[PDB]
Amino acid sequence: AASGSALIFDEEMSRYKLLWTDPECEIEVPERLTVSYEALRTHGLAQRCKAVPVRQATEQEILLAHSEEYLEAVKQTPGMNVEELMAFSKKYNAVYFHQNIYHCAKLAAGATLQLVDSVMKREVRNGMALVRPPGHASQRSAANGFCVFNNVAFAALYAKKNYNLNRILIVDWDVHHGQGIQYCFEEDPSVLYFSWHRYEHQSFWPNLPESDYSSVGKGKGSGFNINLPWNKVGMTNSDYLAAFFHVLLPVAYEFDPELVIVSAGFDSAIGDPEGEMCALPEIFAHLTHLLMPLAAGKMCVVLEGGYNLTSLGQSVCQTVHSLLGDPTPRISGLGTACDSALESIQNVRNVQSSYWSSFKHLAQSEDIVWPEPLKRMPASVRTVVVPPPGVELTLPKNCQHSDISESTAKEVQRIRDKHFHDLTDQNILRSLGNIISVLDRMMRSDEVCNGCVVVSDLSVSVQCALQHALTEPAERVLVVYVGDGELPVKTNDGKVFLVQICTKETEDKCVNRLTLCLREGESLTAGFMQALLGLILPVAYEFNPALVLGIVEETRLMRVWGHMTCLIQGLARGRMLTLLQGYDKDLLELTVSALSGASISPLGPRAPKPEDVEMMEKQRQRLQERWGLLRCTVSESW
Ligand SMILES: CC(O)(O)NCCCCNCCCN
Ligand SMILES: [K+]
Ligand SMILES: [K+]
Ligand SMILES: [Zn+2]
Repeated sequence: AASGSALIFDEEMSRYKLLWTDPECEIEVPERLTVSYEALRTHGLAQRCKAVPVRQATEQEILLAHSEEYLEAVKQTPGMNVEELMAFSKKYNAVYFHQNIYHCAKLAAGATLQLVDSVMKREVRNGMALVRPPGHASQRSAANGFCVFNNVAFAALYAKKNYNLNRILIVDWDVHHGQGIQYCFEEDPSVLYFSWHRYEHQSFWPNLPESDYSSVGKGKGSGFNINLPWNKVGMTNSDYLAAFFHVLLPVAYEFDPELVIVSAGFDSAIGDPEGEMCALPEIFAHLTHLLMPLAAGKMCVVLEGGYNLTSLGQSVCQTVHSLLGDPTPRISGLGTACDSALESIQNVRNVQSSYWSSFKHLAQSEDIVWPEPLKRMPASVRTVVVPPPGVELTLPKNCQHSDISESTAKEVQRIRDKHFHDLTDQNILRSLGNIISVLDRMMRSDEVCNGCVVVSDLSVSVQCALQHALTEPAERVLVVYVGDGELPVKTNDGKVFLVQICTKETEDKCVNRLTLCLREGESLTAGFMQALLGLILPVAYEFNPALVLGIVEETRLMRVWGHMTCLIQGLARGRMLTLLQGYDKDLLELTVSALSGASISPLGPRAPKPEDVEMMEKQRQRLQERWGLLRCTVSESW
């Protein structure tokens, strides 16, 4: 029942800085916080968040992750002059100290714990902490890489201790490895750590052998540490999404965390002098959105690095936009990950295959400039619902019921007289008026985002929805069909891609459709999730539709439909129209809940049928030449 997003920030954390010459550290500046908060303010995002004050982490809280000797050493730095601060700093790798940095480090850590408490007490759904100094390179007894104390390691240890959590996912999308987090939880199966990072075969900072893909954790932590090293610079949106679809998300949804903490370094964005990657700030809107169906949306985003002030501001805004539920921007030009990334991805999937059900089939044979991001205003009415006539339902506050116009009514009659001569059922005709009215508000107004219409006649309804969308004009339409039979849907001209979930086995011929025949049984949920993350989402993202048309025929859906409806809203700026054939109160409630941006209830835990995995890998083989985002291995060369 939680709502809102926390934003935790205090300008005191900009009141320490580098006091001597050091080209290595001169990029970590106070303005990183100032620019990020002001960017949120400029775009109206800070004003929509719940401002939670910072506090100091206590001594006892710092000792959750750090040694008494290191804390006592850092505690003396407020009393040091500049000569003494420089000599203290030289004891460590890539870090400077300042009279006020100990104070600020305790605020950065306390801010993080405030964020954890706000989310874990259900006072907000999610939130972000904008802090300095960053934390993820901090070690038990050493400052490292601009980090004094390990803010995110605190947050996980604090959440285990005070909320008795058994499963916490940490996602570190900073462009540097967070070695301090890895070390902290190396033997701990209760904390799953994922990091991608510029590595370049160990020649990039921090130059550690243990930052490679072979470090899977130790002891009973084996399999709960996932390193994805980037061995070339210039990684793009496609490389980052390939990493999510084929490594992080399959593991995350199987792990089923009770809390997600993001080590959010935006030095992984285009323009950054440390990362030298090419991902656009818009990608962070999707990295955030793809994780929101985990842990019922309980996500704590904690600022780490990010050194190009421009992409820093833009990427922070894209993240908070998604935390607030604003429509995600369309990502164009996606395709195959590059060969270096595909090598990295296939190596981590292979070493992790001992530990995760999604990868188990692999174990045996049988001046930089870029365009400014567009505005992301939320829709006035997010979701319009059309239940059968005379069905009054209690709707969430951002949902509304359907009122057919005069122009719309004339359109239905023109359509009737041209394509459905022998049709007079005055409520089929009502549904067609409803479909056209909802689509018009979705496509020709920032007024409505998405919608759900309950229908009876599937063929007429589908044909009217699709044909009307194609002349809006919606350049491309993704159709997602749960049911058997043939739809009045042509996939011959490249403007429609059809995903069909059915029960009868079918040979696919064209590469503009994906047909998934999943065995009924206790394994159906895991197979569907496997298909959704590894097949459906890669193709949908590469296809980049302008509208998503969901269709469920009246003829096992309840557990996965909410996750699909949430994740598929990463496409088409969230513009999804769902046609439900027949009235099912629970399915309609679940659909409306997911469409409106409500928290998605967790899946919990049963590994997929090997016959389903074989079916899905045959689909990947059949489709990945056309849709390269499906690839999770390096291609065979002639
Ligand atoms: C938070 C973080 O992970 O981004 N810290 C990165 C520390 C970079 C160390 N500088 C290496 C030398 C480059 N000239
Ligand atoms: K990282
Ligand atoms: K671990
Ligand atoms: Zn970094």
